[PDB]
Amino acid sequence: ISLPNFNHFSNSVSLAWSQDGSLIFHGFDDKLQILDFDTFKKFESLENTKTVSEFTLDSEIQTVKLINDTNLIVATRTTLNAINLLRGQVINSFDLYPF
Amino acid sequence: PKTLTFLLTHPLFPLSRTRNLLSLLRPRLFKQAIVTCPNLPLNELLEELFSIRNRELLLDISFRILQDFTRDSIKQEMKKLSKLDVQNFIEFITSGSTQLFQLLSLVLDSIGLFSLEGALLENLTLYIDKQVEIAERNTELWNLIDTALPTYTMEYLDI
Amino acid sequence: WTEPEIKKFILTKINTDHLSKIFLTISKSITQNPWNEENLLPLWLKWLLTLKSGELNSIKDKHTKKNCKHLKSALRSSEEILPVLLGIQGRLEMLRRQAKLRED
Amino acid sequence: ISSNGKLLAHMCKDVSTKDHEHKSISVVSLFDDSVNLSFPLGSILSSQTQSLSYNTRYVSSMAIDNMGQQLAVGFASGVISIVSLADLQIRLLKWHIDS
Amino acid sequence: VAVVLELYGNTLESSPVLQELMIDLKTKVRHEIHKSKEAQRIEGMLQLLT
Amino acid sequence: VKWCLIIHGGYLVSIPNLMSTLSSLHSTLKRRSDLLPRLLALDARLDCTINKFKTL
RNA sequence: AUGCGAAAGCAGUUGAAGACAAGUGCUUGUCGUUCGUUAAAAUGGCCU
Repeated sequence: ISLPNFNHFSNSVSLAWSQDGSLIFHGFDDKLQILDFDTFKKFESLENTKTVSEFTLDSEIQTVKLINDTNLIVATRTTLNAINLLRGQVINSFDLYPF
Repeated sequence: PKTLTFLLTHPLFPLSRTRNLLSLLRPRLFKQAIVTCPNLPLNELLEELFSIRNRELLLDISFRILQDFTRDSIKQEMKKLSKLDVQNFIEFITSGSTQLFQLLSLVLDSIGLFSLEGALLENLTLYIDKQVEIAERNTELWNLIDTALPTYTMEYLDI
Repeated sequence: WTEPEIKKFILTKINTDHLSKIFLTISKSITQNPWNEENLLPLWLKWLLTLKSGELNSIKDKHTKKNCKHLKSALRSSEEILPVLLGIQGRLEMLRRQAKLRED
Repeated sequence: ISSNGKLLAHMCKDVSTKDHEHKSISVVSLFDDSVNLSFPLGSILSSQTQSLSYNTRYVSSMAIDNMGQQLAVGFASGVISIVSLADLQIRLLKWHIDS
Repeated sequence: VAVVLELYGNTLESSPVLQELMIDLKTKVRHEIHKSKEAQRIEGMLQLLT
Repeated sequence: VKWCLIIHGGYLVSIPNLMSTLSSLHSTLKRRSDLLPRLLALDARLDCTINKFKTL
C-alpha cells in the first residue's frame, strides 16, 4: 500500500508500469511522480541529475503511457508531450487546445 | 509587480525562485504566492505557520500544506521543528477550522510520547472536550435540518 | 425564552409568520457563528425544528431556503470535522495515562 | 397491417375536428374492396375512462384479425381491449401494468 | 427503523406498547454510539505509535 | 487494549510493521469507527420522534 | 432537472402563443400542437 491522506481530490488520475517491474509512473493531476515499486516511495537519487522523481506540467494530466523504457508519453488537458527517461528533459510538444 | 504576479499565475515554475523566494517576499505578493505556487519548501511553509505574524495565514498555509504534502514527510519536518514555538502554537490554539485541527493532530503525532506537561495537557483536553460537546450538538442539529373516535360529540353549526 | 419549558410555551404561542422571522434571525446568527459556546440559540433551533417543522417546510420558497442551505453547509462541515476531534481526544487520553504512569 | 397482407387499419383526427371525441379508427381492404369500416374511439371506449388520467386514453398498439372480424387495441395503461367488429363491442383482457 | 419512525408516529403516540420499545431503543443506540465513539479514540491512539 | 498501549509503547514503536502485526485490530476498529455516522442520524431522528410524542 | 466540481456540493432555472374539454361571455384544466432558453389509478405481476 501507500495511502497519503490528501484532502484534495482529482477526478483524473492514471498510472503506468515499467516492463522490468521497477518504475511506477503515478500520474495525479498535473504533477507526475516516478516511484520504485519495491517501497512505493519517490525515486530518491544519489546522482541528483535533474531527472528528479516529481514532475510538474501545465494542466490536469489525462493519460500517461511508456512506449518503451525510452519514452514517457503524457497527455494533459491542452497538449501532448513526449519526454525521455535517459535524461530529465522534455523532447516533443504538440498543441491541442483547438480540439 | 504585474510580471511577477503573472509568473506566479503560470503553473510551471522550474527551480530557482521556487527554491528561495520566501526570503524575497517575506505582503500582497506573498498572498498571491500562498494561494498559488507550484513548488514550496516544507521548511519555509512550517516556519511561516509557526511564525506568529498571524494574518489567518495560519488557515491558508495549513490548507496549502495539507493539500499538497504527505503526512509522513509532515511528521519528520514538524519533528525537525523547535519546541519553544510549538508551545507558542498550542497555547495559541487553546486560546482560539478544518485545516487547523488537522494541523493540531499532526503536531501531536509529531511530538509523540515524551515532552508534554500537566497544565498544557489539561488545558488542551478541556478545550477539545468543550468543542466536542458543542460539535456533536451541532451535528445532531444538522441531522434535524436534514429531516377517529367521535363516539359522542356535542357541538353546533351556524344556521 | 431562557428556560426550555418556556421555549415550548412561547413556541405554542407563536404557532398560534413571525416565527418564520424568528427562524431567520436564528439562521443568520447560526451561519455567522457556528462554534458558539452558548446553549440557548441552538436550543432554540433544535426545539423549533423538532416541534413545528411542517409549516416551516410549507411556508415559502426563497427567504428561508437560501439560508437554510447556508447553515446546512456549515453544520455538514462540522460533522466532517468530528472524527479527527475524536482522534485528538484519544491521543490526549494516551498522554495523560502515560504521565500518570510516570508519576506512580 | 394484417399478417396475411390484405388489410390496413389506422387512426384519424378529423373527428377531433368534427367532434368532442377526438380520434376515428378506420380499416380498409387492399387488393379487393371487400371491407371498409369506420368508427370513433369515443364509441369504442367506455365512459368510465373519461374521468381518469390521460393515460387510459392513449392507444399504443394495434392489431387485426386476418379474416376481418376482430380488432385489438392496446392502451397506455396495461389493458388489452378487443372489439368484435360486428356490433362493434368490446371485451377486456387485464394483465399488464405498463403500456 | 428510520423509515418506520418516519411513517407511524400517530400510532406511536396512540399506543403504549411501542412507547416501551422506543425508550429502550433510545438507550441502545445511545449505548451503541458510546461504543463506537470510544472506538475512534483507540484507533487514533494507534496512529500515535507510528 | 487501552492499557496494553499505555505500557509497551516502547517496543511497539520499536517494531516496524505495526499494520501487519496488528492487522485484525486495525480492521475491527476501522469497522466500528466508520460505521458511526449512520448511527448518529438514526439517533437524531429517533430523539426527534421521542420528544415529539412524549411532550404530549 | 442544467453548468462546474470529488462520492461534498457550488451557482442558476420553473417562460410564451395556440387549440380544445368542463363548470357558469367568464374561471379552471388538458395537450398523438408550436415558440423561446444552461432546464398514481381502468383489481391489473413472471410457465412447464
